[PDB]
Amino acid sequence: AADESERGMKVIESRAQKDEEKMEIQEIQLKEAKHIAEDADRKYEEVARKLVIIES
Amino acid sequence: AADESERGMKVIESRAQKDEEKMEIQEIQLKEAKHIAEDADRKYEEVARKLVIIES
Amino acid sequence: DEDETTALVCDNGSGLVKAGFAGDDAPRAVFPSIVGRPRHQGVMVGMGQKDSYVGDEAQSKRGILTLKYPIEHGIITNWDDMEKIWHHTFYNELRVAPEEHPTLLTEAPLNPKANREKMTQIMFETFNVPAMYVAIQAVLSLYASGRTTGIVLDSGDGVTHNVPIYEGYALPHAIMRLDLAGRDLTDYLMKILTERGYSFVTTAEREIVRDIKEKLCYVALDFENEMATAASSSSLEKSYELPDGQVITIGNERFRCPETLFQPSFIGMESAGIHETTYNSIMKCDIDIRKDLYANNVMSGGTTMYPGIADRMQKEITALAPSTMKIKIIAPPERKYSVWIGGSILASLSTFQQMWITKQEYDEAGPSIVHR
Amino acid sequence: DEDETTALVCDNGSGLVKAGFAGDDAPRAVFPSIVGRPRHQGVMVGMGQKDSYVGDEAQSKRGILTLKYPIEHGIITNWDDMEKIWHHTFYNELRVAPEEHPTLLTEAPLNPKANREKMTQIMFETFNVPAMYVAIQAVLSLYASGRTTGIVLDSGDGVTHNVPIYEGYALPHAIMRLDLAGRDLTDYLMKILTERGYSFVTTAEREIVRDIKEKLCYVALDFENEMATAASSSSLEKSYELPDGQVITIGNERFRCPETLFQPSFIGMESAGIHETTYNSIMKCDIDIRKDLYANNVMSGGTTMYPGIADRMQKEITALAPSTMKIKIIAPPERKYSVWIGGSILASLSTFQQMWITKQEYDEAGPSIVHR
Amino acid sequence: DEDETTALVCDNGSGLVKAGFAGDDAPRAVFPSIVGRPRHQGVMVGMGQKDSYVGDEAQSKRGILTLKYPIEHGIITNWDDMEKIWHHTFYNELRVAPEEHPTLLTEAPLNPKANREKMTQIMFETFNVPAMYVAIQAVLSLYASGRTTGIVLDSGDGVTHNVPIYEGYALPHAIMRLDLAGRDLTDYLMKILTERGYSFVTTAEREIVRDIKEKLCYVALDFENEMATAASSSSLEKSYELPDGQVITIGNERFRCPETLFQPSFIGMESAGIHETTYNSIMKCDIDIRKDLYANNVMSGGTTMYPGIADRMQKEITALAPSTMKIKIIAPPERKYSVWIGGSILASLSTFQQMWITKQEYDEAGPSIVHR
Repeated sequence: AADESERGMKVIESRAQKDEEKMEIQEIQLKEAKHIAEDADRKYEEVARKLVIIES
Repeated sequence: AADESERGMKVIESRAQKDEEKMEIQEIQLKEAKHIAEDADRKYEEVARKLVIIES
Repeated sequence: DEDETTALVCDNGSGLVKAGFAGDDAPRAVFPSIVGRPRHQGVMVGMGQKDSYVGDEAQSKRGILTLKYPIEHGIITNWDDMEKIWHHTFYNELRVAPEEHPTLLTEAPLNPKANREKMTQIMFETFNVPAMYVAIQAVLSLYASGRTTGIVLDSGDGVTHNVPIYEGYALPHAIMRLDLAGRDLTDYLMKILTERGYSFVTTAEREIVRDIKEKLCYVALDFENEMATAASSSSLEKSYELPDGQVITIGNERFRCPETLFQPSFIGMESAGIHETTYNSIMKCDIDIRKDLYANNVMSGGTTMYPGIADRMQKEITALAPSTMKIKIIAPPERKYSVWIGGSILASLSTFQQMWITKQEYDEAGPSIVHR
Repeated sequence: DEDETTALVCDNGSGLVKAGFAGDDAPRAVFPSIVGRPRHQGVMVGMGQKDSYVGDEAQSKRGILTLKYPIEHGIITNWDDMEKIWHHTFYNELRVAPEEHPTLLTEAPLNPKANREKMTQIMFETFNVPAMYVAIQAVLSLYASGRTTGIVLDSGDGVTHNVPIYEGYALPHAIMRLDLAGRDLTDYLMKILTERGYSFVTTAEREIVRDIKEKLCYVALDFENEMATAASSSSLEKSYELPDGQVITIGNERFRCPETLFQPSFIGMESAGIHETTYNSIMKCDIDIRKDLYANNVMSGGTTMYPGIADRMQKEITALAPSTMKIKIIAPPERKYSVWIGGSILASLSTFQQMWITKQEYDEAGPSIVHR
Repeated sequence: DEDETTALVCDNGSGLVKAGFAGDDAPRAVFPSIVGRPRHQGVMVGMGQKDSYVGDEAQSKRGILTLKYPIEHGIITNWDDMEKIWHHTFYNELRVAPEEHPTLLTEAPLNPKANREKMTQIMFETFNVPAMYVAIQAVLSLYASGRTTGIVLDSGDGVTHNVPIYEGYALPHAIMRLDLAGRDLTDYLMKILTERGYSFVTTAEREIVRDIKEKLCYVALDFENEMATAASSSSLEKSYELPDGQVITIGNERFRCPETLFQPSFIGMESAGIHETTYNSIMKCDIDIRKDLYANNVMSGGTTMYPGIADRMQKEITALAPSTMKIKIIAPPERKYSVWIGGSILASLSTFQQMWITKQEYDEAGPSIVHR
């Protein structure tokens, strides 16, 4: 019973590492994607306000 | 040795589930964040082109 | 409606006042926190002799007046001149009569007990407001970001603060104050820009260095290999056109200015910087609450608006915090009004009615009543 | 079913309450035996003013409350605060109304006559339970291991005991109490771990030393040449990852902590240790019953769960007992709930119905009735 | 004379080193326990490039160096920087060559075995002293007050301790350490004095708050009706003249600072205070020795010098101790050097010669020899 439970432990620990790495790479790609979404959505409100003032 | 390795198995399987869920919720939040970043990056390339013509 | 419409929210700052009605999404009134006193006798065409000037008329006419700032570093230092800014806010800016409006005011982090009692004395006894309430600024900022536990890095015009808050109670012994903010930051840009070979000679040159700081300044992550980048000279440069043609270029200094917030040594300050201070606040708090504070670094204040401030802070504290920890730097877009918006929410709220200090409480308990 | 379903079993401890329904295999409710009283006036968001807190809400909110333990060393010391823990158990934890449930309670080994009468007074007169019964703890532990004669080494959070039982009657004059248990043991680990060059500084560092003790601590047999082993430095070491990354390593101290149970001298205790005390209990009993007690050393309690406790005890008493004797140390896996399980069995039993003290017995005989 | 003259006594503290010759009545050398490392390359006029600075030259030149404290809370934390402070002590401060002087050193209450062996390794192997000896600090303080059994409340710059000693052996399991001392106390005064409406802005303002604490601070007995007294405003106030004219007044806060030692809650500390801790040490000791400890509360350390500390402690423990007991709080005048003086006495003593660890003992037994 012990040897079968050690083997299963090893396999689920390896899957848990393999997925924990995937989360961290997405979680980081996203602080990036959200930050470029926000740097983009500021530049505009300055350019669109700049548009409405130079149209006026 | 068997009871400690069963307990550790249970705890790492529980962490593996808990993190697999976190990845899926970030991975989905991101198709959303990247898509809003792109719906954003088209309309101020349009509004800034509209700006440069009404500034000219 | 009696007071649903009627609650006022006045956030008193070192540089700006933010004011308006509880309910609104943003301040109806924003203006400098100055009180000008004319250096000479005379008049403007069509007006009478004016003893005093406040806000923008004091800024615009600064050449003939002696300008004074009532709030030094977030604390009210001159009460004669503050009652003047309040008067202006109610009567001219919001054009309301105060004696029928409940007024939510804000104070600073370790505001002396005696001050909270004094502005209550002036609110009730010289403005005769029905009821009032003083909220702590970081606490309204947090709450406006939905939560109740977190640590706010708050940074405006004269002060920076770190106020760790747990289930609403700001933690007195863990609060840190750093007297370097947006005011200090405009004057440093000034010098690195004259030092770029320029001259901000007339007052129309002075004022706009501040508009350069706001529009073009950045907080780079890896400020190290950003200077290095500056040198290879990429299309990193940025030219601004002055009141006239005089196109001034700012490439590099653009980020050397907010690197002052992480390195106070850029300005002859020996104090620690923003990120270390976030952290030190945190290793001054209870142990069990430190995972909470780390996942809830809420930013508020005009000077925390520099783009990429959050990414630099993100990486600044990850790399100081134990790896077992989750770091999370929340920086909302409306952050230059977080404080105010948190007050608008709170004061328009359904449950806040029972915390308003009324003239009944006051006339019966003395200023002590609101002091808590 | 009337009461087959309906019997409650509440085991009151120095650290934990274990509670649930007779019939179940394990306690439905397990929680700290604290009652917190707020040090300041104020509220949590959305709740009202609370006068008191019990169990985990008292632990979680410990920074604003004064925590108090009603049971000192297994004996109820504060009856106002105990009625509070019972109230919480029935109404919030098990969510039952007590006035229709028979309640089996437990008491400690030489529990003063007057207490057994007082908790009966409170069970029947303030909770209005239909019927109740007080079992002695070691006696339920034994019985849950099937037998009726044996000696229980019982060890939990504030007390250790040896209760020799013969055909069900616990032997008053042979019972030994040693006031050093799991609570004492967590605080000693604490010091040998700070002494390993560490700091359990915030409250999130304090609490988890106890989770280190539970997960990684051992009772080595031949604790002598285990220290010797430590030195050659084998892969005996064990690193635990803290709330954050901060991987702490514990090699050796891992077993220096339960060696405290055999050597009280590790902690400035002059009393004898667990194994000697097992033995002394035994040479205080009748002669003809000593072979029985020796082949039936039943262990129960959270602190007897340290792996290899049984092997060390096995060899500890073989080598003190006359060689003509059979030694036998029974340590079941569910032992942190033996006491409770013994109560669940007994109270769900077919023959126990005729020992329940009913309100009829009480209203007619006074607290004396159940006291026996 | 060989060594009658020749024995050195070095007391290593968290804030100060006290040093001199066994025989003298007071330390020949007292100086900060810092090691400064220059932040920039350059020189003073007439000197060469200096890699390091120690004691007062590190304090005086602090603006261009990074200051570091080798002893954190009484324990040596950096051994590179400590060997630097020792070097300075022998060669510059006492101007002796160490290789012909026996050296009595002191260590802290539960100083890790390994440290006592390490400073022995450095004393004998890098300084080549003839012989040395490490005394425990509370133990030298007691002995300098004539006696051998008592309990010392020892309080300096980074730690407070209670060390119950019986016929010379300090009692390991009854010792209590409270990490709040004179350093913590100067920083709290700082805030209650800026909070009185002041500014300790330049470094010449910072340093002198500590000289205010030493000269004007008090420990009032009945700290309750001393605040009450403050309010009626008696001639309790006290103005100090700064480096310049700037006469600062301190009336009240004067005693609010040492009330921190009885109430750690003044500074966000949740630990118990000095008097309770004296007591708890005492109800952790053997029963038969508790009358002795109570009649012999010896005080030592810079922070126990606040006038009226002894009267407050006198009444603090009388009212916690059983009335059958005799309380007695000994606080001598030289107490800021008790530790040192106890070493001077002991090491100049006629009978101590046979406990000196000699290089013969060391070269033959390893660091283990002195470790005891």
